[PDB]
Amino acid sequence: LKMAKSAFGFYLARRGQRKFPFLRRPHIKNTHAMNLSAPYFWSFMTAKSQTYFLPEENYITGDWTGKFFVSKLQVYTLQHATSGSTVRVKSFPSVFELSSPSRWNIGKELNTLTKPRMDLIDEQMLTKKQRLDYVKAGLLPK
Amino acid sequence: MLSQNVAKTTVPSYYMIRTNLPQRKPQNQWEGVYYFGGITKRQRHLILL
Amino acid sequence: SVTGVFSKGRGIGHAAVTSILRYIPRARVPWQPSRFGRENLSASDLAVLWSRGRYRDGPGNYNSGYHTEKTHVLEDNTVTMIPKHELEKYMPDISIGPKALVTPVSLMSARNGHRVTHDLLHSYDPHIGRLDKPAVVDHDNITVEDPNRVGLNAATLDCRGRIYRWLRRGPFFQEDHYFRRSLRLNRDGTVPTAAHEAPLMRKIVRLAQRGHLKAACEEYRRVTTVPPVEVYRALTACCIPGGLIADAVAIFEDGNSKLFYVARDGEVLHNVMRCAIKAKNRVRVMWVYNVMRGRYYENVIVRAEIDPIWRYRIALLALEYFLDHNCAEEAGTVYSYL
Amino acid sequence: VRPDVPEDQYVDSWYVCTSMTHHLGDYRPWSASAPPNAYRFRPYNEFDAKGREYVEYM
Amino acid sequence: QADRRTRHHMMLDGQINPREWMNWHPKEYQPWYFDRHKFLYERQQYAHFHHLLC
Amino acid sequence: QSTEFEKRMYDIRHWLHRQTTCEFHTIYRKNVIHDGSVFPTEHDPATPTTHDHHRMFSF
Amino acid sequence: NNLEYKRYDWQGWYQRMVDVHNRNISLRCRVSDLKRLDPNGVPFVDMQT
Amino acid sequence: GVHRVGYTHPSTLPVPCAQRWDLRLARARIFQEYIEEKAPGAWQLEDERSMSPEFKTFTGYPMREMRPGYGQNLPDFIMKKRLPNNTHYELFARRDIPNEDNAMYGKYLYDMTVHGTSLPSTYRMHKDINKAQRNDRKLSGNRFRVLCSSGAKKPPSGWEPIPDA
Amino acid sequence: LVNKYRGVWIELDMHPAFRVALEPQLRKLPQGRTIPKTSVDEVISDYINTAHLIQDE
Amino acid sequence: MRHIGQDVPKRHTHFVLESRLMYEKSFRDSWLHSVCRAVSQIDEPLSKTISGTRQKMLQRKVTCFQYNQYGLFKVPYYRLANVDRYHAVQGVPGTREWVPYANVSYWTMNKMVRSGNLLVHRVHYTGWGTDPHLKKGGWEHRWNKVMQRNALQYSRI
RNA sequence: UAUUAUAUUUAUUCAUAUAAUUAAUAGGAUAAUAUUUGUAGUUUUUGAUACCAUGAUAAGGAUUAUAAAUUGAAAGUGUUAAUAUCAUAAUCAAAAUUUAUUAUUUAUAUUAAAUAUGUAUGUGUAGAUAAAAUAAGAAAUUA
Repeated sequence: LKMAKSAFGFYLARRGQRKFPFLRRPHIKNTHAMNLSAPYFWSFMTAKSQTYFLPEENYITGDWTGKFFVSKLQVYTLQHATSGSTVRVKSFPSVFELSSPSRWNIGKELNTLTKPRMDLIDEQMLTKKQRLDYVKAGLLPK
Repeated sequence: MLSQNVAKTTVPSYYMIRTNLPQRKPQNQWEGVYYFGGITKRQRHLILL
Repeated sequence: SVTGVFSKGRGIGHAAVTSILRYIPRARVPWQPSRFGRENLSASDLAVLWSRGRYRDGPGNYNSGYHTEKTHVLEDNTVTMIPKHELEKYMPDISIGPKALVTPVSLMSARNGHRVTHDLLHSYDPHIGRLDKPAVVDHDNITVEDPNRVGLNAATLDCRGRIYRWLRRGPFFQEDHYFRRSLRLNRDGTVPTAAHEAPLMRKIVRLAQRGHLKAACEEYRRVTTVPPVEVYRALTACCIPGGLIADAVAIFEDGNSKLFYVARDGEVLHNVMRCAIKAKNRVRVMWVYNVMRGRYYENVIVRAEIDPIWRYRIALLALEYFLDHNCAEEAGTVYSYL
Repeated sequence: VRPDVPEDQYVDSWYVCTSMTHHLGDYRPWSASAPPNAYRFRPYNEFDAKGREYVEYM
Repeated sequence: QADRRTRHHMMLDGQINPREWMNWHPKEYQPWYFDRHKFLYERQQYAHFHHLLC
Repeated sequence: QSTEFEKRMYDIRHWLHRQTTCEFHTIYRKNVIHDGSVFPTEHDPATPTTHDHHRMFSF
Repeated sequence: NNLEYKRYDWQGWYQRMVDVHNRNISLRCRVSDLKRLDPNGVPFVDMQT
Repeated sequence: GVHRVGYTHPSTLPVPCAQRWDLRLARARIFQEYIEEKAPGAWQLEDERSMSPEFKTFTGYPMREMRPGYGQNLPDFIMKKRLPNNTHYELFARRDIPNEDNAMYGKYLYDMTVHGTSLPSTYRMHKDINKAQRNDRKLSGNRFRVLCSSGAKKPPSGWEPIPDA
Repeated sequence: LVNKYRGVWIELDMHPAFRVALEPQLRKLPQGRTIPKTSVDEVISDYINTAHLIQDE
Repeated sequence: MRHIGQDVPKRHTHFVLESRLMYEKSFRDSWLHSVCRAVSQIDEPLSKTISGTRQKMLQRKVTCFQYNQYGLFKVPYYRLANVDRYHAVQGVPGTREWVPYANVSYWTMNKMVRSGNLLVHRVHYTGWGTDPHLKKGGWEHRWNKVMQRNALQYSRI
């Protein structure tokens, strides 16, 4: 686009505020994940039928040497609190370790737990223009 | 050595990059597909023997 | 002076050959005569070129799982590889093993010709995954590391010509070339009868002899290698009482000319002739006498001829059918050959 | 802008915002697309496009 | 490393450079076979006499 | 049905015109035999095939 | 096909794709031509059948 | 009304007659029809836009299932689902490669058959002609990037390259 | 060729009296596309024992 | 690689082969994945032959197998890349920049119509078109008419 | 002057891109015989790249018109055909808003299928701004 956050900003145009077909997006920017939906907790941003098998960042399918980080698509379960191990999510910027485990997390994916869009923004990545802009929209004071 | 192996490509030029000419023969439509039905000299000698 | 990606390579032919070969030049590619392809890479450098070249299922990727490196710097942040032993405490390992990627041969057509399930497509012909030695698809050690470099890699050096060959692949490609790259007639002149098909062939012959036709046929549906001639003998024999000329003719044709003419044996022809009798088929009697007569191609090239005593027994059965069925012209024809 | 002649003689050109005739300019007038002396060049001088179909349905 | 026999050269020393692939008619690239063992008059240098050969 | 005419019809597949092809629809009368031993018109059985025998993957 | 997929590497698998797309086999039958007599002397299918 | 689906044998009635659920069973046997049993009776909806000719799009066949709880996730869906084997996805796959000649044959094979040599791309021969000429008028701008450097850093027993001027 | 015999075809040119009379012998010998695993001694021993009484060179 | 002897002008044009072999692997694992999903999800008893306890152990085994199916392609067909073969332009399916029948994008396909590379027929820009279906009921109507002919018309045996 | 009308209506809270190796041909049954069953000469070049690397198709109404007629144009808007010589950045799922060039659902009933947006009740409410004479229905101050 304008400021290439990725190497694909080098490659993809914006098309303004291009209106999109309902649920057809080349970039799945799950900007709604950490949405507390009180009576809809085991439903909102979760698997549909309660009696489903687990997703597949949940079983070592082969003879791995290991991995650097899990996805958010692997549910949080008893082994994610008691085992107290390292479970990492590729969130902005590099990775996010779930090292303060709790039991309420048990059952959902880690999407409802890894904040997609942070309330703290580092002006260390923003431009001399973006900072004034975030002041404009009310994010950083000035 | 052989005559009919004449140049069907031109001197590698810039008229390839600058012009729309076709770098390959347009496929014919009324041409069959080339199959093999044919007996060799030895093979015909065998049947005659 | 030079900035080069590959340091060193390897020769394809060895010095018991090259030291006599070099004395004639090779007429090389005009625009780039020296062609340092994939075959010439080292073992390690080509393990690199094979590890990478896939999206998340080439182990070249730090978080692909079969990756070798333990450290990866993410924009000046280091992440280190959580191994399987730390991981299994929350990602309980289910690893069936090397047999869990190789589907049965009875699911090839359902899986569109394939048997493997690898990221890397496994062509069964030689000329596609051929690295230096022709790529043999060994379905017993198909790893994710992929040592044999037989895979139809995605983004490797010299991958474009083979990806084009794969897309220009034939209609029946995996099945035909997988069949023929195995299961060939041995120089002893004999048909390929194997070890693991003998018990299944026993199942088939016993069931068909008992007369359980569809049962024997559902079992024949599992004939992967070739059956010995007696299996067709029984699978046609069962048809006699019910008069299943159609099922019988098809049982014949499946080995006749399709399986190295195993089915071209006098007693199988005798069974199918009996079915022609009990189905009352003047034209099928003559078709079976026709396969009996054979032609040069079978009778000489594939050498699937019939013993003259069996020729005679089948001819007497044909005459006994026909002159009992008043078919004077065709009976006289068979007696003309007599 | 093109002869008054049964439109099925023209073909809309490709790439050219025009319309050319499949037979290369050789024309047959409206009265070749009708019976002799056909009233309004009707297929049968009885009824129009919807009169024919419905006489037929009845 | 690189020389006037390696670097891509149209002209070399006042006339054309034969070494560079890109200074040649494609009719020279055609497949052809050696003649020197045949009869002298049957060779590629007596091309204009192939129609007259006995 | 005259297989010889059909032979004459099939090789229009080649002398057809430019950028024009042909799909042949053939609707030809046939004979399929119904038969006693193998496809029996017997009574219902004693044990009834309820809805359980036609569940998913029961096919 | 006889334009372009008649002849080269793609001829094979396009013939596959074509004939598989057309693999349907429609069977129409006349119930009045089921209204026949079984050689048992019984009408093969009566009004109740 | 909340009515119990009842079905009396052809034996209880004082006239036997083939009953319709038994006929349903015979048909789901003959044509291997899955009988979904959770099918509630209050949901016999038909797609009016498709079944009712008082809309512009009367189709006559229920062009879809009026059932909001739908998705490919369901096995009843997966049962009656046309698979992408031999579909346009395959045709596109096997004919839509960036260069079309590489779908009819191999470029080297075609070259060695019609010409002699195996020719480069038009783009490559562009680069090579520019090499031929921008190394004719001038030199000393190049670089030596190779696939394998062992033979350049290590020439053969002879081959002492020429120093230019 | 996929199906060629790949070996020299020793034509068995016996008469339809002896191809029946010598049956247990040749049943252990190589017939058409069939070579039993019998022992060369067994076959040679039978050939030395029986073949003398055979009145046909 | 490393930009030495590039034969094509778009280094990204390797992604089209990459995608077509993505499609191949999708066709290869498609049947297996669909039957795996069916059996792992089936709740009402499969049959009178497999039921209950055997059903739970079998379901879990085939789920273990669907998971062990390494190389499996379970990314939905609407989620794969969709790129023009010619100038390597990507097009988001469902929006004007994607010609469906030629598998090209607004850009390359616009180039190929304003030059003579495709044979199309220019029709009016504001109307509906020549097809009576596309005139009748919009776009879902032609969708319906297409599925009706490719699937719904066969009185399937 | 005549060959003839804009002062009306409906409008404004607007956002989405990612985890490097593009260099080649290789036919298998119903075909009168190739183990060519399993076709093995490494290492002399360099552009479309993270980088200069010409061209070529949009948006934009203000006076060629009334009858059998359309209220959308060439001045070119990212990907394209000759300038080389810093670096591999390219979707196979799950993704990080600063980007002018955007029509949001408004108080009887509110989460079931690849998951699908939890924020902003407030006198229809500053300033400047949007659209349209086309199956809808509009009427009077030409340069």
